Amino acid sequence: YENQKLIANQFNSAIGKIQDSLSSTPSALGKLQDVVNHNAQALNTLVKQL
Amino acid sequence: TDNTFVSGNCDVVIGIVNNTVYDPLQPELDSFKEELDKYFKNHTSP
Amino acid sequence: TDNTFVSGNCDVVIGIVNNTVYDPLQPELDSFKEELDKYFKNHTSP
Ligand SMILES: *[C@@H]1O[C@H](CO)[C@@H](O[C@@H]2O[C@H](CO)[C@@H](O[C@@H]3O[C@H](CO)[C@@H](O)[C@H](O)[C@@H]3O)[C@H](O)[C@H]2NC(C)=O)[C@H](O)[C@H]1NC(C)=O
Ligand SMILES: *[C@@H]1O[C@H](CO)[C@@H](O[C@@H]2O[C@H](CO)[C@@H](O)[C@H](O)[C@H]2NC(C)=O)[C@H](O)[C@H]1NC(C)=O
Ligand SMILES: *[C@@H]1O[C@H](CO)[C@@H](O)[C@H](O)[C@H]1NC(C)=O
Ligand SMILES: *[C@@H]1O[C@H](CO)[C@@H](O)[C@H](O)[C@H]1NC(C)=O
Repeated sequence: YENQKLIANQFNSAIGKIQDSLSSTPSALGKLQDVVNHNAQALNTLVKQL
Repeated sequence: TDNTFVSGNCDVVIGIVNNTVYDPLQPELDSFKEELDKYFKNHTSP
Repeated sequence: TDNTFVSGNCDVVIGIVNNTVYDPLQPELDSFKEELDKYFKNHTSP
């Protein structure tokens, strides 16, 4: 309470950097990028053996 | 005042309201002040 | 006193230092029990 103006200002500043850093590092979503890469490529080599 | 704890003045908390904090040591003491002031009236009676 | 609790004497703890403990009952007493001593002199002194 004695620091809520500071705490509310610091939280919104920290949550604003999430919107920038997610669209900065490319491999941030690499955890979800390779779950669709592995399934599509194994699908690709499945039809490549026909 | 034992259920609560204090910190600083009341000019910094947003949304603070006005109420009375009941000190429990006072009415045991202040009723004893009434007996003591009666005793001090008894002390100055003769 | 409301921030500290006691257990035994002060010779067995390694590294204990010397300081006083501000008892909050005393300002509620030394502003009022000493006020009785002034009321004692209301009749005894003259
Ligand atoms: C905190 O304060 C206390 C005071 O209560 C200090 O205790 C004092 O400790 C010294 C240690 O040398 C005592 O001196 C010795 O006393 C014995 C008798 O008990 C005597 O035979 C020796 O020749 C010597 O004079 C001193 O008496 C004692 N104070 C009291 C009132 O008994 C304690 O050392 C302090 N601690 C710190 C960390 O400052
Ligand atoms: C709680 O009580 C205090 C004590 O009166 C109020 O503080 C005063 O409020 C008046 C407004 O009516 C001001 O003119 C004074 O300058 C204030 N004094 C101080 C020392 O702050 C306070 O407003 C009350 N709280 C509420 C919510 O009414
Ligand atoms: C801390 O350790 C040093 C080195 O052993 C020693 O001289 C000192 O007395 C110790 N401090 C306390 C409070 O025991
Ligand atoms: C002494 O007692 C009288 C009444 O008993 C009182 O009016 C007076 O104020 C007292 N003296 C002091 C110094 O309080």
